[PDB]
Amino acid sequence: KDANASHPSHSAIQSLSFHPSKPLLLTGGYDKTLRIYHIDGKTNHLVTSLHLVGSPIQTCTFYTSLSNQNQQNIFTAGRRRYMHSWDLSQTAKIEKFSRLYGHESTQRSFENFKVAHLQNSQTNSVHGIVLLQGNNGWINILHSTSGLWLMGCKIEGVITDFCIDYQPISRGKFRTILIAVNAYGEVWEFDLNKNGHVIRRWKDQGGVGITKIQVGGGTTTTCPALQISKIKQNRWLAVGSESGFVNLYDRNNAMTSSTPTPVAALDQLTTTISNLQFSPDGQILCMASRAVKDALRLVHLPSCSVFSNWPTSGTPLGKVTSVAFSPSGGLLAVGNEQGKVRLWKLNHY
Amino acid sequence: STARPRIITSKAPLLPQQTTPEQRYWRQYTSAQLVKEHNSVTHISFNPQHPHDFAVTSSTRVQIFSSRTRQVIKTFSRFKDVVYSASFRSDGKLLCAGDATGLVSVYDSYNPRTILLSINASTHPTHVTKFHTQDNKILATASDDRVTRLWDISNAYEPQLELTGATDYVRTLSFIPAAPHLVATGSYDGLIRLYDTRSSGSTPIYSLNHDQPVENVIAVSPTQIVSCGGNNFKVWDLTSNKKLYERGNFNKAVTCLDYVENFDSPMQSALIASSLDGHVKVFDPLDNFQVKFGWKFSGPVLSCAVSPSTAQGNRHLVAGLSSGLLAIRTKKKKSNNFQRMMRGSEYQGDQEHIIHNDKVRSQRRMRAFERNINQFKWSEALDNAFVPGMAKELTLTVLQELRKRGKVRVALYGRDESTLEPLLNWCLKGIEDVRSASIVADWVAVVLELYGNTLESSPVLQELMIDLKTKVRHEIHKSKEAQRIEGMLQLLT
Amino acid sequence: SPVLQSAYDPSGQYLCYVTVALDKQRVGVQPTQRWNENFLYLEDSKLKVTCLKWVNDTVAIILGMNNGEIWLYSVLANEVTYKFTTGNSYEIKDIDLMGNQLWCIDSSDAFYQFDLLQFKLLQHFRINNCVQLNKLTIVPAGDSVAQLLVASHSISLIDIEEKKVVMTFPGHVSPVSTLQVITNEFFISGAEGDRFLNVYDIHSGMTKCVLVAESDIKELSHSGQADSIAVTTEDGSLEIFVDPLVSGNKSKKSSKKIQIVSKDGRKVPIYNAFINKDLLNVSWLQNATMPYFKNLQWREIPNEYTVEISLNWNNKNKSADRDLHGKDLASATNYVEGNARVTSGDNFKHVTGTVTVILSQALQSNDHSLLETVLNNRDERVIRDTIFRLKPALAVILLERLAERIARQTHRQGPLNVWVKWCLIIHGGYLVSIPNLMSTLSSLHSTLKRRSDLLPRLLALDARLDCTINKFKTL
Amino acid sequence: QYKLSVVSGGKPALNNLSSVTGNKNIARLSQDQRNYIIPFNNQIKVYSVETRQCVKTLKFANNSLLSGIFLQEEENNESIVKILLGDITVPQQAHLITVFTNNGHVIVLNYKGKLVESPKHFKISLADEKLANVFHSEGNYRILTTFKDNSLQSYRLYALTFDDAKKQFEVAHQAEWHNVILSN
Amino acid sequence: VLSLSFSHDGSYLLSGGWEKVMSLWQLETNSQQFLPRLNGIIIDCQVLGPQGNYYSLILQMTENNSNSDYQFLLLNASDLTSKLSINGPLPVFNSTIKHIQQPISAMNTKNSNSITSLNHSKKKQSRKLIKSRRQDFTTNVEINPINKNLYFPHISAVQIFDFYKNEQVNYQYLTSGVNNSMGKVRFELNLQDPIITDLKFTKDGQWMITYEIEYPPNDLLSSKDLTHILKFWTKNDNETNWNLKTKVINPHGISVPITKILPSPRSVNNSQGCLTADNNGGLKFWSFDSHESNWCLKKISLPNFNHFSNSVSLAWSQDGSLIFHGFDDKLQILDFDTFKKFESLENTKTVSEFTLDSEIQTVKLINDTNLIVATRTTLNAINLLRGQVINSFDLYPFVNGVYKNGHMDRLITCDERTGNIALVINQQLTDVPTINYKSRIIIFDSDLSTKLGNFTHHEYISWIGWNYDTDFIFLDIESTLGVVGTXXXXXXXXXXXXXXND
RNA sequence: GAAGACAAGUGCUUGUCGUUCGUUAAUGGCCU
Repeated sequence: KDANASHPSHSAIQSLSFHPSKPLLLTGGYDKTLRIYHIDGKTNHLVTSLHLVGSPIQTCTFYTSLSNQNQQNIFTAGRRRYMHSWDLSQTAKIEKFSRLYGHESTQRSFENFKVAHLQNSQTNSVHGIVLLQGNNGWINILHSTSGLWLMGCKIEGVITDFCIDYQPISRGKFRTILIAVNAYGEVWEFDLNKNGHVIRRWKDQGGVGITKIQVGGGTTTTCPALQISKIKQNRWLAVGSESGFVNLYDRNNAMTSSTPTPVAALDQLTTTISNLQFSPDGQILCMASRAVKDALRLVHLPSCSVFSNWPTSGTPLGKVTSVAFSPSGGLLAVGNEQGKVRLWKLNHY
Repeated sequence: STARPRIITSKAPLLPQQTTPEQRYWRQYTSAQLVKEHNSVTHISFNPQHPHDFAVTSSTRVQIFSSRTRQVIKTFSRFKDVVYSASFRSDGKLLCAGDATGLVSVYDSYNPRTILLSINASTHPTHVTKFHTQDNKILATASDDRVTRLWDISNAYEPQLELTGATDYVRTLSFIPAAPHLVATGSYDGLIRLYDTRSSGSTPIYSLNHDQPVENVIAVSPTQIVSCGGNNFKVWDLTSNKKLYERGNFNKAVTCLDYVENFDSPMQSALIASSLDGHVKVFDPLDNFQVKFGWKFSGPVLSCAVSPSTAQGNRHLVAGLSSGLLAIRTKKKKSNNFQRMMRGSEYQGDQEHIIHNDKVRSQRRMRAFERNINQFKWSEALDNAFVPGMAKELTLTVLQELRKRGKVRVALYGRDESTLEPLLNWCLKGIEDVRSASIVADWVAVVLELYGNTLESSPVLQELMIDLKTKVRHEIHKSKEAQRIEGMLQLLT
Repeated sequence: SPVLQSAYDPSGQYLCYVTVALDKQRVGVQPTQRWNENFLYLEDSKLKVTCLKWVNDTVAIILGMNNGEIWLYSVLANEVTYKFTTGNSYEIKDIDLMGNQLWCIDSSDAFYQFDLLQFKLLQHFRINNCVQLNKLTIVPAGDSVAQLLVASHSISLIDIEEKKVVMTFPGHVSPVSTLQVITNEFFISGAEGDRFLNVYDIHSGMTKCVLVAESDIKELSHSGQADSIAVTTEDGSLEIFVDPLVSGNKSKKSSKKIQIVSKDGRKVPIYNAFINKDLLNVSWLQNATMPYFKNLQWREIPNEYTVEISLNWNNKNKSADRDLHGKDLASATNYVEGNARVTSGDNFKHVTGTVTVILSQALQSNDHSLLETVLNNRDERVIRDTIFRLKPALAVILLERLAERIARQTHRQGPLNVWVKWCLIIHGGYLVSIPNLMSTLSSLHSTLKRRSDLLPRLLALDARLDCTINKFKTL
Repeated sequence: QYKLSVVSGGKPALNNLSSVTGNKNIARLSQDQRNYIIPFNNQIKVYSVETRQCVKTLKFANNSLLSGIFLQEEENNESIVKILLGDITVPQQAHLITVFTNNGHVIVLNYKGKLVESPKHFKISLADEKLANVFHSEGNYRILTTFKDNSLQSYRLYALTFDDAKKQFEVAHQAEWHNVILSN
Repeated sequence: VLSLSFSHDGSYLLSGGWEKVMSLWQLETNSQQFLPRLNGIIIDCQVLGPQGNYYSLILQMTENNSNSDYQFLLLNASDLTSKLSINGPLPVFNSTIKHIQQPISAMNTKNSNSITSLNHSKKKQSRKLIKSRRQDFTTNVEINPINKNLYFPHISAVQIFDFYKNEQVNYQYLTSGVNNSMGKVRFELNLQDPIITDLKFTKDGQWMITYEIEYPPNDLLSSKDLTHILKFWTKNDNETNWNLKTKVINPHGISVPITKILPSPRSVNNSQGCLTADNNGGLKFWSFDSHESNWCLKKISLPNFNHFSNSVSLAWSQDGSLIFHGFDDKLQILDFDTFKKFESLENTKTVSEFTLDSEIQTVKLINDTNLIVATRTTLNAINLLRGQVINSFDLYPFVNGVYKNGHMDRLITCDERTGNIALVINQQLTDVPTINYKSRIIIFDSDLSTKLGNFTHHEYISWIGWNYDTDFIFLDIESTLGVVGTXXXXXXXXXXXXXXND
């Protein structure tokens, strides 16, 4: 049963994200609303429903801090200079990060952002950060509870997307890694634990008009960790395109040659890739296009075989704009443009 | 943290006769066009229902102007001799016209070719033909025959009632809103008659004396009528049977009057009156009929009327002169798939649980001087004060808020001779006012202890300094002689 | 509904509730008397809670299962202490408990007997001629647990010892939802999806009365000694009964009825209300899965009563640091003048070829284009004579129309200043006779005062000009 | 008939008798960052951080031990030097406040609850010189005071231990400096 | 630069200065981000959150030259909103009270101290409490008569405070100053803001009136005069901000102080009027018109005297009949209907002109009957029915020159239901007087028939009014306020705390 | 006014003083 049937939505669903420990879904789009749906098999009712005024909401993420496991902030932003941060009872606690402590001149908008953990390594204290995008190559890093501008990370070219590896070093210690993407297809590897230096560069084989990268097989921003020992290095890397091409990289072998051959070039879609998310176990690769209706395709891993039975023709999707997996139960939530978040269950899990 | 306060502009203690808020509404009427007619225009009345048209009498002609185009829509011309008054009914469909041959010829408006009903009234010339405000089928005309006849236009061949007793020349009658039976009828001898048409009617109930010949009579409230007669005009209270007010604030004899109520204005109820001087003054019954605003037209004004409250368009104040002129013044008044991908913008948070708005209101755009003082560019803020396209108020508000905030010298240390000449060319104008001369006294004296040494090298400043010597000594001579009266004035106190 | 299965402890201070959480049923206990983040997560996706029961020395609840075994949950730590495992694997449809003995229903119709003390299956046990069974409750004869009641659309009174069905009761068309022993004679049967409760008699084997709710009956509770029966209705309402066992007497309608309608106007569903003697407890779901409660005293309460709750349906957000608009609550508020009137204390109020008659004419009426035709005259012999043949009452009104033109036009007090003096010269004797000169000549006195205060400042500027001017001319 | 009393408090009692320290703030946020604790000149206030209001005041007029120390009228000399959050006595028992005075006195207080009118007082020995600053590491305590034999004040560094007895505190002389202008 | 503080990381540096701005230096790229204005200068910056969560900081409020006025401010690091600001109630005394030394800036002003001028002031400031007895340290305070908030005219502002909740509810600026437009820096610190000197309410409580004086900059041609600006303000009961309707530039002409103000009671014009007495002794009757939304002068009374009495006080008769006016050594009784002397056909020597022994400090009336007058030397009590004094009290030993003139008025108020309280102050010394004072509250009724109660406070007392809850309120040097007035249960306990490597 | 201390200049002179006794001007500016 649907995720929006108990309370429907108006604008095209833009971003979904489940809760890493709780049962929740966060639907929000251009409707200037946040809606939180508790999820069952039978009924999916509103927990609450926040309406911001004046800010379309293009990406939404829950964020449970790695230290406290009691903060549970909700970071949401759009095509504005600011970024609201709703905390988790009639009165809501909503902070807004209006100001960049260095410079507003690079980034004029916060329309794409990902929220990652980070370790200090002078102190063994873990806080979150907010990763942004910017003018031409700038990825800015705001401290997730203070709004302090930490570190600026430029790349050559034009950024289209980025994603965040995690490398565990020992027990209690790990370093996080940026993976920025030039539009032409050059992958940068910044590391955020020490101050931002390149680790390595490698061009994707081919890949001219590239939209999105997301890594997977371990802890990502969609299927994150709970304690520091849960943080695991990822294993699959997928690179979108504007011509359907997804390129899968085995992260064990591709970190050697620094111009690596991808494993299999997935080309089953016919349009611009817009959502690449993995299963939390790292066995399934969604790939979706916001251009043509009914365009979600699942890719099995490691066999790189697209599943053939689902989705059928009569599987109601719409123009898929926002895909999300559960962390725990194996559920699958797929947005649309109509507003209806239609929910599935991978019956293996 | 606090928001930045806007710099508050200097407001002097108020010189007398400020722009009162009723003088802001009645001065909106501009773009006065003057239409020549062939003879004196006698009565002007507006269509009540959709008020976009008003009839205007003339010599043998009733014209119909429009609201928005302000030109003649239709023209009634089938009359034999001069037609005096053209009212509309309260329905708005069907208008009257009383002639000099004594016939009132009532027919539908917007149709000048069908004289629907030609009431042969008295053989004396009928001046005033009006419709009843309450009952829409009873007409009442007057005549030069000194009898007013209430015509029921089911029967255009007999007057329903002959209403009489008048001594001399009834040339106005008007009905009263609370009573459909009661009729105010004004003779020319004085002596406003009040009739009950459900009675015998040949005698009045009670009369109202107007010591001079009363020319126009208009009911204003359900309890009050207004005698517009001779030099003054007087109001009257019916249940009191006694006058309440009198305003003899005119010069020559009145001609017309008009009352309108509950319209888009700071003044609720308006009472305008013609004075046969071109002089239409506007009065109000809420404020004890005090004078509020006045126009002056070229020749003497006979007929004047205003668009009603239900106008919902550009208003009109139409006044008609004796010399053939109408004078009108007015208060004027992508793709589909792209819109389906972004349709949330018009939602405005209706059925969600919590509404939260952080967005601060866009304030007024900060001026070029205020932007400089906020960013401490003081020497440039003073140079930004003397722009020719800038009000004389704001330049004073610079110099107070540059004197109050910093000292005046810091904006002045770097000034060369060429940057100094826009200052004094304002200061030569600045001391002549009383509103700035206590402040420009500071700004001149700080120059002279600063730049008197340069002033020997610059003969161009010296001519401004000799001109400043004269005008200040002139402003002595004002301030001396105006002091001389105040010491003199205390004898008479 | 989100709450699948809910049940109160005896004496009504807690309830367990069982809800789904991402295809894994969780159970959780809240308090009701005046949260609890702790929960028991069921590990498998497939095993589901089927019947639920408390225990009156840790406070434990008992979980009947889909699995074939009975979980036993202590509430203090989220741990399941021991498992009562039927060797066969069918779902357990009903669970029951009094004292050390436990009793449950296999979906293959098999009775079972467990000890809480001894932790042991007493008897695998089936009986004839009851082919489907889904609700079992034991009679409270005393310490003697014997002759227990089981039902599915028809009730059988069945002994333990002779292990046969003694009394056979007529029942419903639906399977029975609620089956509870009120008194040692009387007990309730209630069906699924029916508006009809029965009150039967154990010894007689008859129906005494029936009870009728206005919609379908979902959950049942009853007071101590058969005084009050509070029926949770599927529409969401508590149709209660007052003295149902006392003497049209065949069917008894509901005495008092309880709804909950929120403050915005929505109807809130009620599930599983508890009643004790003279104290009623409501529950409802405030958020999607959080239950809130309310104790209320119900014999005070009228026959129909809607508990009204403030829900933040359209509540605009009040940040405590934030003002009602825009700024902070600790920010200073600025001096904003705006539309102030600015007045001085000097501004008083509320305390022979001549041009005479034309000037006198434009003062009777107020006329401004006609005054300015007069004031172009500048010969002082005209200025002397025109004021002289003027009514003295008109001269006072003339001075007011002077100072208005003097104030609003600065250069104008050059030529007009002679035309103010002779007004004061000729009509000075009349001007003593008016009682309030300061009131009437206020605008005159205000304009002449503001010129008077510039006298020390302008004479100060004279010297500092003539410092320089006497200097730079010579050298 | 008539009575006099004291209703509203005054200053927030900043550390200006030091006038040497550039970190003058005495107030501390709690462990659970829900409430904020300021010693006024007349009382000690606990403001809730979310609801922005006072959730409890601790007047010195109520307790005899508080009024014997701070509400003394002949000497207004003693003042709150620094609040510490935890129990100095017992490891991690909650809702306790330990308060260090200007002259060697220690008061143990209770926010979030009714004030027990018998605090665990511990007058610090060797406080000839007046107490100026106290601070703590994890279970290790030091003391800064103002000592004097130029008109400048020399600072002496000490240390604290507990449970030799209850009232006793071993004071160790960690360091000393001869005269100080800005200790920070 | 007043205080610096690193974060817990060490990559950010807070600042603090006479400029009223917290600047957050990045040490990596040397940019900065800063809150512009924070209600006075900032003494000590402090970051408190272990994650870098809260900025907490101390404020001086340098507008007061007579008192350290500390506002503890705390912020969220994220939004930089003022969250849970805490501030004691802030009076303004007549002089620098007690040992308070203004913070250090670059150049010595009357708002700050230099380095070289630091110790030369502190040595001098002790002598003003040793050489002189002239020190008063008095505070003008007015009580809101419908909301019982306690407004303090902190200079060019009002701290709206209430003592029941013990909390500041507002801080409104009341003058076109230079206040939030700019933090004053070292040459600009000589420019002091305009000073609210009088602040009264009408008995309605819907109107608040404001008298202030704007000052010129020094070294200008017009640095000699002083604009006396009067302001008449409104608010509803619902709103806590005030709104201005009539600003008045220069009552009684230019450069004339209007130092004493009494509002009108409900009897005369529903308490919508105020009176202003000059140093010359002129009386104007400002009041509120109805058809206009604004104030005018209904009645004036302007004498021109050869001398200037800077000590005036006046009292109103509760019927609305007549106005008591006090000039130096001399009372006046004015018929309100004429603004002239009370001319009597009786000629029973009930003269409007009285002749007192010393300059009047207060004029107070208990009822229509009594009238209590404090001169510079003495206190007297004169009935209205017979014009003969009842009780004499020589306040000459307690008050010789202890007060600048006029400031006695704020100490002595009259509860209209019970009676009077005067407020007598001693300094006490052993063996040069000490810094410590001692104030005694004495209760009076029916033009000082009896002493109802002598209350001896151990510190100083600077102001008394009587709250309309039949009680007197007083300040103190330490800004304190005082009132002179008449199995399952064990299963419940364990679930209370429990719910809330390999 | 004095003492104290320090610096410069060539024992002396000038200068300063986070001291005491006594009298009443570092290119440095206000967020989003």
